Amino acid sequence: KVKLFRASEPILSVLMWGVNHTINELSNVPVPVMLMPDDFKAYSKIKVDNHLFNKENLPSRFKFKEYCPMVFRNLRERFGIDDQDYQNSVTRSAPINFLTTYDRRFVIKTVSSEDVAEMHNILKKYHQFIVECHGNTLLPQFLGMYRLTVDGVETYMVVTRAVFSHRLTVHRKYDLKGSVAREASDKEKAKDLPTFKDNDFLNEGQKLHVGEESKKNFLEKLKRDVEFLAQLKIMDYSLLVGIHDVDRAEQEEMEVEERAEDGPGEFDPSVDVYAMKSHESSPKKEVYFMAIIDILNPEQYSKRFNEFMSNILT
Amino acid sequence: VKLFRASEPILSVLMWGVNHTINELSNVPVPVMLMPDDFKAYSKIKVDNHLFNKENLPSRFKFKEYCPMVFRNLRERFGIDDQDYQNSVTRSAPINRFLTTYDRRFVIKTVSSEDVAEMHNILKKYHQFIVECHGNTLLPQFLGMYRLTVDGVETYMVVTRAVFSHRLTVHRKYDLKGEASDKEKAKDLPTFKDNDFLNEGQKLHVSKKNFLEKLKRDVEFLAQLKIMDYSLLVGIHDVDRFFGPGEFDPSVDVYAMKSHESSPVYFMAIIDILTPNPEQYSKRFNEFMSNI
Ligand SMILES: Nc1ncnc2c1ncn2[C@@H]1O[C@H](COP(=O)(O)O)[C@@H](O)[C@H]1O
Ligand SMILES: Nc1ncnc2c1ncn2[C@@H]1O[C@H](COP(=O)(O)O)[C@@H](O)[C@H]1O
Ligand SMILES: Nc1ncnc2c1ncn2[C@@H]1O[C@H](COP(=O)(O)O)[C@@H](O)[C@H]1O
Repeated sequence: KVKLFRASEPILSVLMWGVNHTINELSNVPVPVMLMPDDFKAYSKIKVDNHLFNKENLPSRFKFKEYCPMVFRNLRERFGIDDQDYQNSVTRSAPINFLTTYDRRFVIKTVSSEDVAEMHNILKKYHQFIVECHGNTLLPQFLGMYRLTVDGVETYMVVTRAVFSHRLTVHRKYDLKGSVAREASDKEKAKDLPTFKDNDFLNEGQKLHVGEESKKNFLEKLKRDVEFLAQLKIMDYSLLVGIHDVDRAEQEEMEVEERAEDGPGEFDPSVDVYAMKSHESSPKKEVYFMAIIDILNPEQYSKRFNEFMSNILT
Repeated sequence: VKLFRASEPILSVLMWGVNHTINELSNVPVPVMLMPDDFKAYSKIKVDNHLFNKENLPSRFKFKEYCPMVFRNLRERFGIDDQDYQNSVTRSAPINRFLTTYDRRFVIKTVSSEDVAEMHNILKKYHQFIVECHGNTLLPQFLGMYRLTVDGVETYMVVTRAVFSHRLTVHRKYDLKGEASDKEKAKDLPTFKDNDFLNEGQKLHVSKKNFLEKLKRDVEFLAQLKIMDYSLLVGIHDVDRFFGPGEFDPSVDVYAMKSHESSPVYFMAIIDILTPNPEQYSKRFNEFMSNI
């Protein structure tokens, strides 16, 4: 029951402390019929000074600001994330790393003041857009926005649902825009899990085999989402593409158990929300994770971007 | 769901405060011993809530808890569970500056800046003493001490275990020191004094052997601390005027004593000891008390 907020860096402990603290407060705050325009200009601020006390893991002094907390609670509900689960993923053990919760469910990115600014501008429209699509979207699902202060330095963070599966392993990833001229630098290509780009993707004849029912529901999301990004005049985002090779993982698992001594391709679509199985007619048995990232030629992109993503599938 | 709904925002800040600090403490490992820094420690939290959660709480306020490790240890030495303490302050607004939790278990006195300084002054020796008497004493049992800042105004408070039962009711008080005013002598709860008590030649029939042995070591300890002006709060519950009458849980009503057989319930403890002849006040109080 006892949380120590132990982390490799103080910032992280403060993060764990803040999510823990703010989620508990929300738990005493009745759940509103609807949201109100002020909820979109609201915030919580807490400043801690702990003298000669409770300093094993937390600094004596820090600040924690949560943006628009009523809105993000409701956003969580819409995306079917229970506050307690969220709270636990962040607090049970330090996030890892751009961070991930220890259980790989939530991404936590550090962002700009301008990003936080941009979140506010698009927030009323984004909330409404999440409602009229019932949370069915390739877009980032935003769960919280925070400003931490440690040693008088301010850090902004945005929490999202993870694109990749919290269990299944990604063996190959791309970041796609659709033009110009994009590839992975010999630097990247020589990393463990290179972020490949379009020309890399096109250049390798890469195709994803998902089957018609899935392809249609995916393309119908992509269409609505990217029109929304066009309306909001947003630009330069990407389609994160993760590929899981089922047989490869099973072998990797087997090699993992043998070493220790000295089911495959399955995922819960309620948790691994961006994941699609490969069509039974696929070369390899694969699992794909696809979503739009980095939303923080306007109507052009919409078309440029959309036509491309549409050609990845079969 | 805890709303911290209360008449005064200061009562809401208090409920929020006790709730927050008790939760925080539940993530703090209980140490093998208190350290000298624990007697110089505090928690401070400043809250600034724009357009949020303002139904019962102010939007801006401060809450400071003095020496939280020491007072949590004091709670344990007084056999009070943290979560019960939290529940008592927090489920419903403290009641009736002098307060009790809605369930009558704990008293909440506003005090002065100098009181808080006096408490810091005596705390180590007060702790050492509670350790030594194994919690058995008529002194006030200090459970927490706090400073609230609301509308830019600081308020200090000291939480104690109640003298009077939180169940059984009282029909007569006494404030013995070794008399009552007119406008007072009309109150529903008449706070009599030594003279009123002698006047009616009353003497609680009792135990008195141990009770007095206790009261003695207590007042000798107040003496060595050069403290004075404290009284003995005495309560009287009429039996005659589910649960039976005269029935109480000694582990909760810790000061309560049922009347002897040969006589025609008494609650008794020492109160108000943050006041500052000391050795002197001691015997006037002890010698006088040893009479009733
Ligand atoms: N309610 C708001 N509406 C629009 N922009 C905001 C709001 N709150 C903060 N920002 C912007 O977000 C960035 C960080 O804000 P601050 O929380 O004051 O550090 C700055 O660019 C602010 O102007
Ligand atoms: N929501 C997400 N889930 C998983 N990986 C991400 C997510 N967002 C970004 N990334 C990856 O993390 C890094 C951050 O992107 P960038 O904005 O280019 O620094 C890149 O390597 C991305 O491939
Ligand atoms: N069932 C299998 N499927 C694919 N590759 C395998 C399999 N078993 C062994 N290998 C590969 O054979 C090499 C030796 O494997 P091991 O038998 O674990 O020494 C490794 O490269 C394994 O990945």
